[PDB]
Amino acid sequence: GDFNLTLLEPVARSAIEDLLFDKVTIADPGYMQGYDDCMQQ
Amino acid sequence: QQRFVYDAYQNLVGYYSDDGNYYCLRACVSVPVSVIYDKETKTHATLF
Amino acid sequence: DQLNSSYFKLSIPTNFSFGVTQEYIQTTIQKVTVDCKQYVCNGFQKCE
Repeated sequence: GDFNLTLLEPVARSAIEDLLFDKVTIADPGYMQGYDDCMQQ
Repeated sequence: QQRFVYDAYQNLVGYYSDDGNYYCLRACVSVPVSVIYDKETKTHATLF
Repeated sequence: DQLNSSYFKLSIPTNFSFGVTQEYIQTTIQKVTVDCKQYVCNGFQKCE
C-alpha cells in the first residue's frame, strides 16, 4: 500500500538482490561451459 | 625482443618465434571426471 | 536523575525515526574438488 516494497519485489531476483550482486565483483562461474571459454575463447 | 612470456603465477602463457607470429601457450587443460553411482541400480553415470 | 519521592522521573521520546540495519550471514562456501593426479604429479609416472 502506502509503504513502498517495490525494491523488495521480484523483478526472478528482487531489485536489491540484483543490485548487491552487481556491486560485488564476482568472476563468471561459467558452470555450463567455463573450460571451453578459457581455452579457444 | 624477449622470448617466452610468463604471468604473475609464473606459468608459461606466452611464446615468441622467429616467424614473428605470436603464440599464446595454454597448458593441456584436464577434463574433470566424476562418478554418479546408485548401489540399487548397480549402474554409473560419467560426469564432466 | 532519580527522585527521592514517590514520583519518579521518566525520559520519553517526543519524535520517532525509522532506520534499516543491514546484516550479512554466510550460509555457503564455494565447493572445490581437486584432481590430485594432475595437480601433484603434473601427469608424470615417476611422481606417482
